[PDB]
Amino acid sequence: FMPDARAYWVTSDLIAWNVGSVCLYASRAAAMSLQGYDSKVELQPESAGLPETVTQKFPFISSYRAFRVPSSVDVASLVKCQLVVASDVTGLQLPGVLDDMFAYTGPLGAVFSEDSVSLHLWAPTAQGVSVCFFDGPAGPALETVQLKESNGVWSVTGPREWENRYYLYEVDVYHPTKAQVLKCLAGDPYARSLSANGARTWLVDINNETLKPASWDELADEKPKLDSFSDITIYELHIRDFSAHDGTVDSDSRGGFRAFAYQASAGMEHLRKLSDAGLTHVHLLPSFHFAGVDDIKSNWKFVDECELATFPPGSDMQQAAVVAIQEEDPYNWGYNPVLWGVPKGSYASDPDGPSRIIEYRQMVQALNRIGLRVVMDVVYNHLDSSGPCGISSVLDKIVPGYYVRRDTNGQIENSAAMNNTASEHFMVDRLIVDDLLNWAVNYKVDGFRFDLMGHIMKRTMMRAKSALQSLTTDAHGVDGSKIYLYGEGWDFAEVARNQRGINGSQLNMSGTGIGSFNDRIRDAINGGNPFGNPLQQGFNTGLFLEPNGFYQGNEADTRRSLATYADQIQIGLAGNLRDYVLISHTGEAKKGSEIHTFDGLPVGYTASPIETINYVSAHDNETLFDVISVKTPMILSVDERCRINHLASSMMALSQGIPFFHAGDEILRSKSIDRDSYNSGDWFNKLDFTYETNNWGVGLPPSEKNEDNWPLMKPRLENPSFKPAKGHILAALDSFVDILKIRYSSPLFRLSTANDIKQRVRFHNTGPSLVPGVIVMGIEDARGESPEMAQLDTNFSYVVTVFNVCPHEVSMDIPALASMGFELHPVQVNSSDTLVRKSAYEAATGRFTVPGRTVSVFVEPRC
Ligand SMILES: OC[C@H]1O[C@@H]2O[C@H]3[C@H](O)[C@@H](O)[C@@H](O[C@H]4[C@H](O)[C@@H](O)[C@@H](O[C@H]5[C@H](O)[C@@H](O)[C@@H](O[C@H]6[C@H](O)[C@@H](O)[C@@H](O[C@H]7[C@H](O)[C@@H](O)[C@@H](O[C@H]8[C@H](O)[C@@H](O)[C@@H](O[C@H]1[C@H](O)[C@H]2O)O[C@@H]8CO)O[C@@H]7CO)O[C@@H]6CO)O[C@@H]5CO)O[C@@H]4CO)O[C@@H]3CO
Ligand SMILES: [Ca+2]
Ligand SMILES: [Ca+2]
Repeated sequence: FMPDARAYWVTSDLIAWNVGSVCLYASRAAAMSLQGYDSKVELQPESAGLPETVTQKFPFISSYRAFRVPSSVDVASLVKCQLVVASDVTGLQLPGVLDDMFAYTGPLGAVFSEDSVSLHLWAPTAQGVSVCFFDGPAGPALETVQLKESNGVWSVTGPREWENRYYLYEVDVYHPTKAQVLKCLAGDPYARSLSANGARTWLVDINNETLKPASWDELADEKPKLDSFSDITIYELHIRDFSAHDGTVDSDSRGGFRAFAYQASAGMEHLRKLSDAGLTHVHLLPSFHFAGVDDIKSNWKFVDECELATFPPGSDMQQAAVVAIQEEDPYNWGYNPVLWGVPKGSYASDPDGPSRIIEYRQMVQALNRIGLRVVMDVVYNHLDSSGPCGISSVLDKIVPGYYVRRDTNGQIENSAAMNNTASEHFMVDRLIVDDLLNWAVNYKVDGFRFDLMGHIMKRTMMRAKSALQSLTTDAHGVDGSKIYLYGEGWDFAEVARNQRGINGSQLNMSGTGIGSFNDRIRDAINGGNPFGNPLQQGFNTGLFLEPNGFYQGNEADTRRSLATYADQIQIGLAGNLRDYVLISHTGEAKKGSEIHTFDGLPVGYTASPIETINYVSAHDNETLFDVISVKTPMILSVDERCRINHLASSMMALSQGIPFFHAGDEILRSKSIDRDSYNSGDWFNKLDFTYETNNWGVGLPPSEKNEDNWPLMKPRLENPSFKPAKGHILAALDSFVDILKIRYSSPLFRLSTANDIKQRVRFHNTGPSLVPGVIVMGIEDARGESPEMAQLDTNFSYVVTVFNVCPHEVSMDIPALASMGFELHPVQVNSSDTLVRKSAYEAATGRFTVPGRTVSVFVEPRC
């Protein structure tokens, strides 16, 4: 942990300290104790105070007294020393002055020219920097070359023959955690390729023809069309999960980038089916250089799946076997960033050499070719490691205390998980934007999901947006206008309430065109919340309608809560707009922002449907099938729960805004009720594209994150009636595909603006006498002569969707929709589901009849 540092050096000439004569002490050898200083200077207290530039950047110290540093002081020399200020003694946090004096916008990393190669490293506090060249990926150091410094930037220019060498920086710098000037070996923060485990940086030209698959430069011409961000659907997928169990893929490609180049596999046939039905984007879990998995496959440990398959469904033996090797197996979600700009070595066929670059590109190209754009899960909010030691620490090894956020005592913030980054610092902001550009241009990535976006400054998000949009096919080989951004706008810990500045929270990102996950519709549909009691029911898990026995109040309470969830869901169905007006369950008209969650938050908060990512499931927390298996009454058949799964995914698939699906939603995927399977190996994360199993009942999930819920898991996992058969899995997939086809059969499901939604979208089952467990959504198009709106749909003039979660058939009379030519959607008329085909419309009364646990879409044809 970093020492006590309650003072801030914010500008070349200002130090901030919240004390009630102050002196500055410096030691280039780090030889101070409490003595041992080489230099000292008195700081004259500032009358005016801290400049606006400082307080805007570091709001949390706006009350700190200001102390002026004499202009005769050699600040550039001092920031390379061990420093303390005395009143009481404490260290100083330097990011402010480092930015003020050494903000750098020139090239970083390697730059290639015809006859030379240059290296640039930002290390403003270092006393010395050299580059070490190695004999390949595993050989010894062959040569050391000193770099020269200019305003905090170290560089050297060498011959073009430096190309394809391996290197590391040797950085001599004071490390507060060790209270010593240490000589550290570090990779290039601007690395474009690495040896196994990033032990060395590969000095490769990312633009070289030999690193490009055939037709790579023309990929823009092959990319799937995207008319509007409102046409986006997203499928969230882990790279290893995808092919780890796919026997149709060669053993040598399974689990990595190459598996996507196998178009004839069950996995890729699965994705093509979804893609052909309308799915537009595949969101891949972290695929950059992260820690937690050895790049060297021959170091991997595996369990015997044939053996674990013989253990009882609710036994603790499976998780014991996995946990025993989980630190050295091939598996991890990958949320442990080391270097952002390089593909993960473990996902390549060979961690050394060009394969990781070539195969990543082959992956994007393959996905593009089957109609899918690629989204990267980016994790700019924190680092796997900090400190001077370890192969997993890079940034904080080179410029200690700068890239990571720290508290007012100088301790590193860990709220994100560990080693939070400080995007509010100039060079952190730059690195993030440079990285995004790297993936967009060098890998033609189509979009980005931002992990913990609330931990990132909004100005970083907005500049990245403008930088990405500026990319053109003629200048950069990619159309930046089609690149889509979204993230987790969660507001918590040290960044909450704009404490470190305007951050990327849900509320702050309203009106930015950048999406954020809608946790309101998620919890309203499933019930409860990721941290509450697992048995808390929701709109689609039996609240009021089908009590699961867990006491949740009298029926009056549960019915009221159900109606409340219904309101929240409907606001979400209309793009979760802050200004959309809904007739609430009380009969009162309310804007989306005036309808509140149980904890006082505005339900609707966006300025556009494209700012809303509607979801009911994701990689974190329980899968859709598992959450439903836990919250619904145990008496239900798996056949009924299968229909419940489909209702949930259909609520997303037919909502205004951007639907988000967790890989497996469509096939009843289970993790044996694992709520946090980040380290649960292939066993608990199994994706089965033979459709013979869904991975339910493969033992209690790892105790680390699940033990407290084991008692409720065991009875369900052991019950044969909870497990679906192939027939169920295939049925869910067929119905999922049909609902996707319906979304893309009419533009009406995908309105692009708030004005269009306010004008065309109406909910028909509202008020105090609303029918519980039913949502009716109508969407109008231009009809008759002199229409008050444009005509968007050539085939239909009106669409009505009925979500019926009641266990029984319902008849909804909508007089406003009488005397119209509604028919069940042609997709459902020809459905393999015999239930939905019993849906009906009655023109005389405008009565819609919809079977239990069914979503029926009715259309009014134009012809
Ligand atoms: O940062 C990673 C985190 O991101 C997401 O979480 C966000 C979530 O999606 C948002 O919706 C929102 O959460 C708000 C929530 O919906 C509100 O209801 C309320 O929550 C309060 C609870 O209702 C209340 O019960 C109490 O909860 C306590 C629990 O009862 C108690 O069990 C314990 O919880 C522990 C969890 O059981 C355990 O799983 C573990 O949680 C980790 C998760 O496993 C992991 O996935 C990740 O969390 C994600 C989350 O999945 C995303 O959806 O990290 C978690 C780290 O802990 O540990 C828990 C330890 O607490 O404790 C909790 C309370 O401490 O309190 C809460 C808070 O009032 O308000 C929420 C507002 O925060 O935002 C979150 C992120 O803020
Ligand atoms: Ca497609
Ligand atoms: Ca692991």
